Amino acid sequence: GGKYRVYIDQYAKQDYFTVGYKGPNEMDAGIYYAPYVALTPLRGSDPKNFQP
Amino acid sequence: DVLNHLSFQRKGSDHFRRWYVDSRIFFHKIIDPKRPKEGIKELRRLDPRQVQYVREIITETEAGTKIVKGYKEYFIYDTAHESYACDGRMYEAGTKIKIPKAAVVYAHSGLVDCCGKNIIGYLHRAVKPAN
Amino acid sequence: RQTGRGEGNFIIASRNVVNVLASVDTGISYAAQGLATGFSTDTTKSVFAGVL
Repeated sequence: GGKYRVYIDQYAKQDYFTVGYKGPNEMDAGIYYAPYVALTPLRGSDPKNFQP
Repeated sequence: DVLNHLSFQRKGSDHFRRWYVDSRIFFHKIIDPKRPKEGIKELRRLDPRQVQYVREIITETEAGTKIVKGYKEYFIYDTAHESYACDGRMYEAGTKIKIPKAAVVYAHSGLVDCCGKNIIGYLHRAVKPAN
Repeated sequence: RQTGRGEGNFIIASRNVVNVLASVDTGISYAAQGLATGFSTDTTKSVFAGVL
């Protein structure tokens, strides 16, 4: 109804719902994720058999 | 101001040449933005091989989406493995920067391959015999 | 009845008694229920929920 966002937990163990809250202020969320490094690739091969 | 921004009087030949050869030219667009009205400034030509054109459809109908597919048509630009004809050095890092369509000045040729939207060079015709 | 000064015109109530109003049509009608939108049910922005 424009009041609450609706999302699905595709791995829900049984059946249930949870209500959360997040304010306009990103800090005001209860729970937060705070990355400083992500998805950085590593590439080479091992000379013992030269497999990648 | 624009042709001066591009230093046309000294570089128009270089910009055109790169474009002809590569068939795509892009420049980073400058804005203040606190006083955005005064923000246009000399722009930064971006390198081919560091830039990609990306569009997405966000809308849906039955048995396929047939409504306002606005596409957005934005760009991705990065540095990363800057080493080929020049032996470069860098450490490992993620990149993939998304740039709004409005944020970049760009032109390209009308030359496209058999499928997709892969834009080819004016020299494409010459690759076979040149080699 | 007991005052002779006029009938009740305001209500102070628990959150539960407001949520129940916000979720329903309080006017004269057949039946009515859904999301709590008729009154503010929060306390964060106000105390005053609305006029019943």
